[PDB]
This record gives sequence, C-alpha cells and structure tokens, in this order.
Amino acid sequence: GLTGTGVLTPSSKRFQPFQQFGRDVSDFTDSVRDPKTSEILDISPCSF
Amino acid sequence: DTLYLTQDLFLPFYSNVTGFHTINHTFGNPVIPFKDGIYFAATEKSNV
Repeated sequence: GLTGTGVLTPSSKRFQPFQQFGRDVSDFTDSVRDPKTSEILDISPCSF
Repeated sequence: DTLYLTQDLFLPFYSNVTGFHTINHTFGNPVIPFKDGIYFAATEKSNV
C-alpha cells in the first residue's frame, strides 16, 4: 500500500523474517522489501 | 541506530515479581487476577 516516488537500489540488511518496512532515522521509509522477497533501499529523492 | 521511544504496556524495570517456587513437595496454582497484562517466566529443564 506504500506509494511514493524515487530510485530503487539493493540492500545491506540483517533484515528480519517477519518484518517489512524501514523508517530509517526519523520515520522515513528509505528501505523496503518486495512482496516477492527483494529487499531494496528506497531513496525517494530522485534529485532536487 | 535510532533512539526511538514508545509508550506502551510494559514491564517496569526492577519490579516486584511474585515468584512461586514449586518443588517436589510444593504445588503452586491459585487463581490470579489478570490486571493489564502479565509478564511470565517458566524456567524449566526440557520446557515442561
């Protein structure tokens, strides 16, 4: 359900099996996993 | 590397626990009130 806009790139995880979202430093998404198990860093600033 | 609070139903640190030492001549099972969630420990040998 998480919309957004940016740039996708692979991860550096010790990710948990039950877990999904990433909210990095101050509730800011930054890191996700696919519905089909691809854990990706999500940098929404394309650029500005 | 967050420093993230939350306010939630918690076990307080350093708190009084009504430990019930049951041994080979002591059975311990009264009726106990729930009272907003219980913390529980079952130390066992092969998790009985």
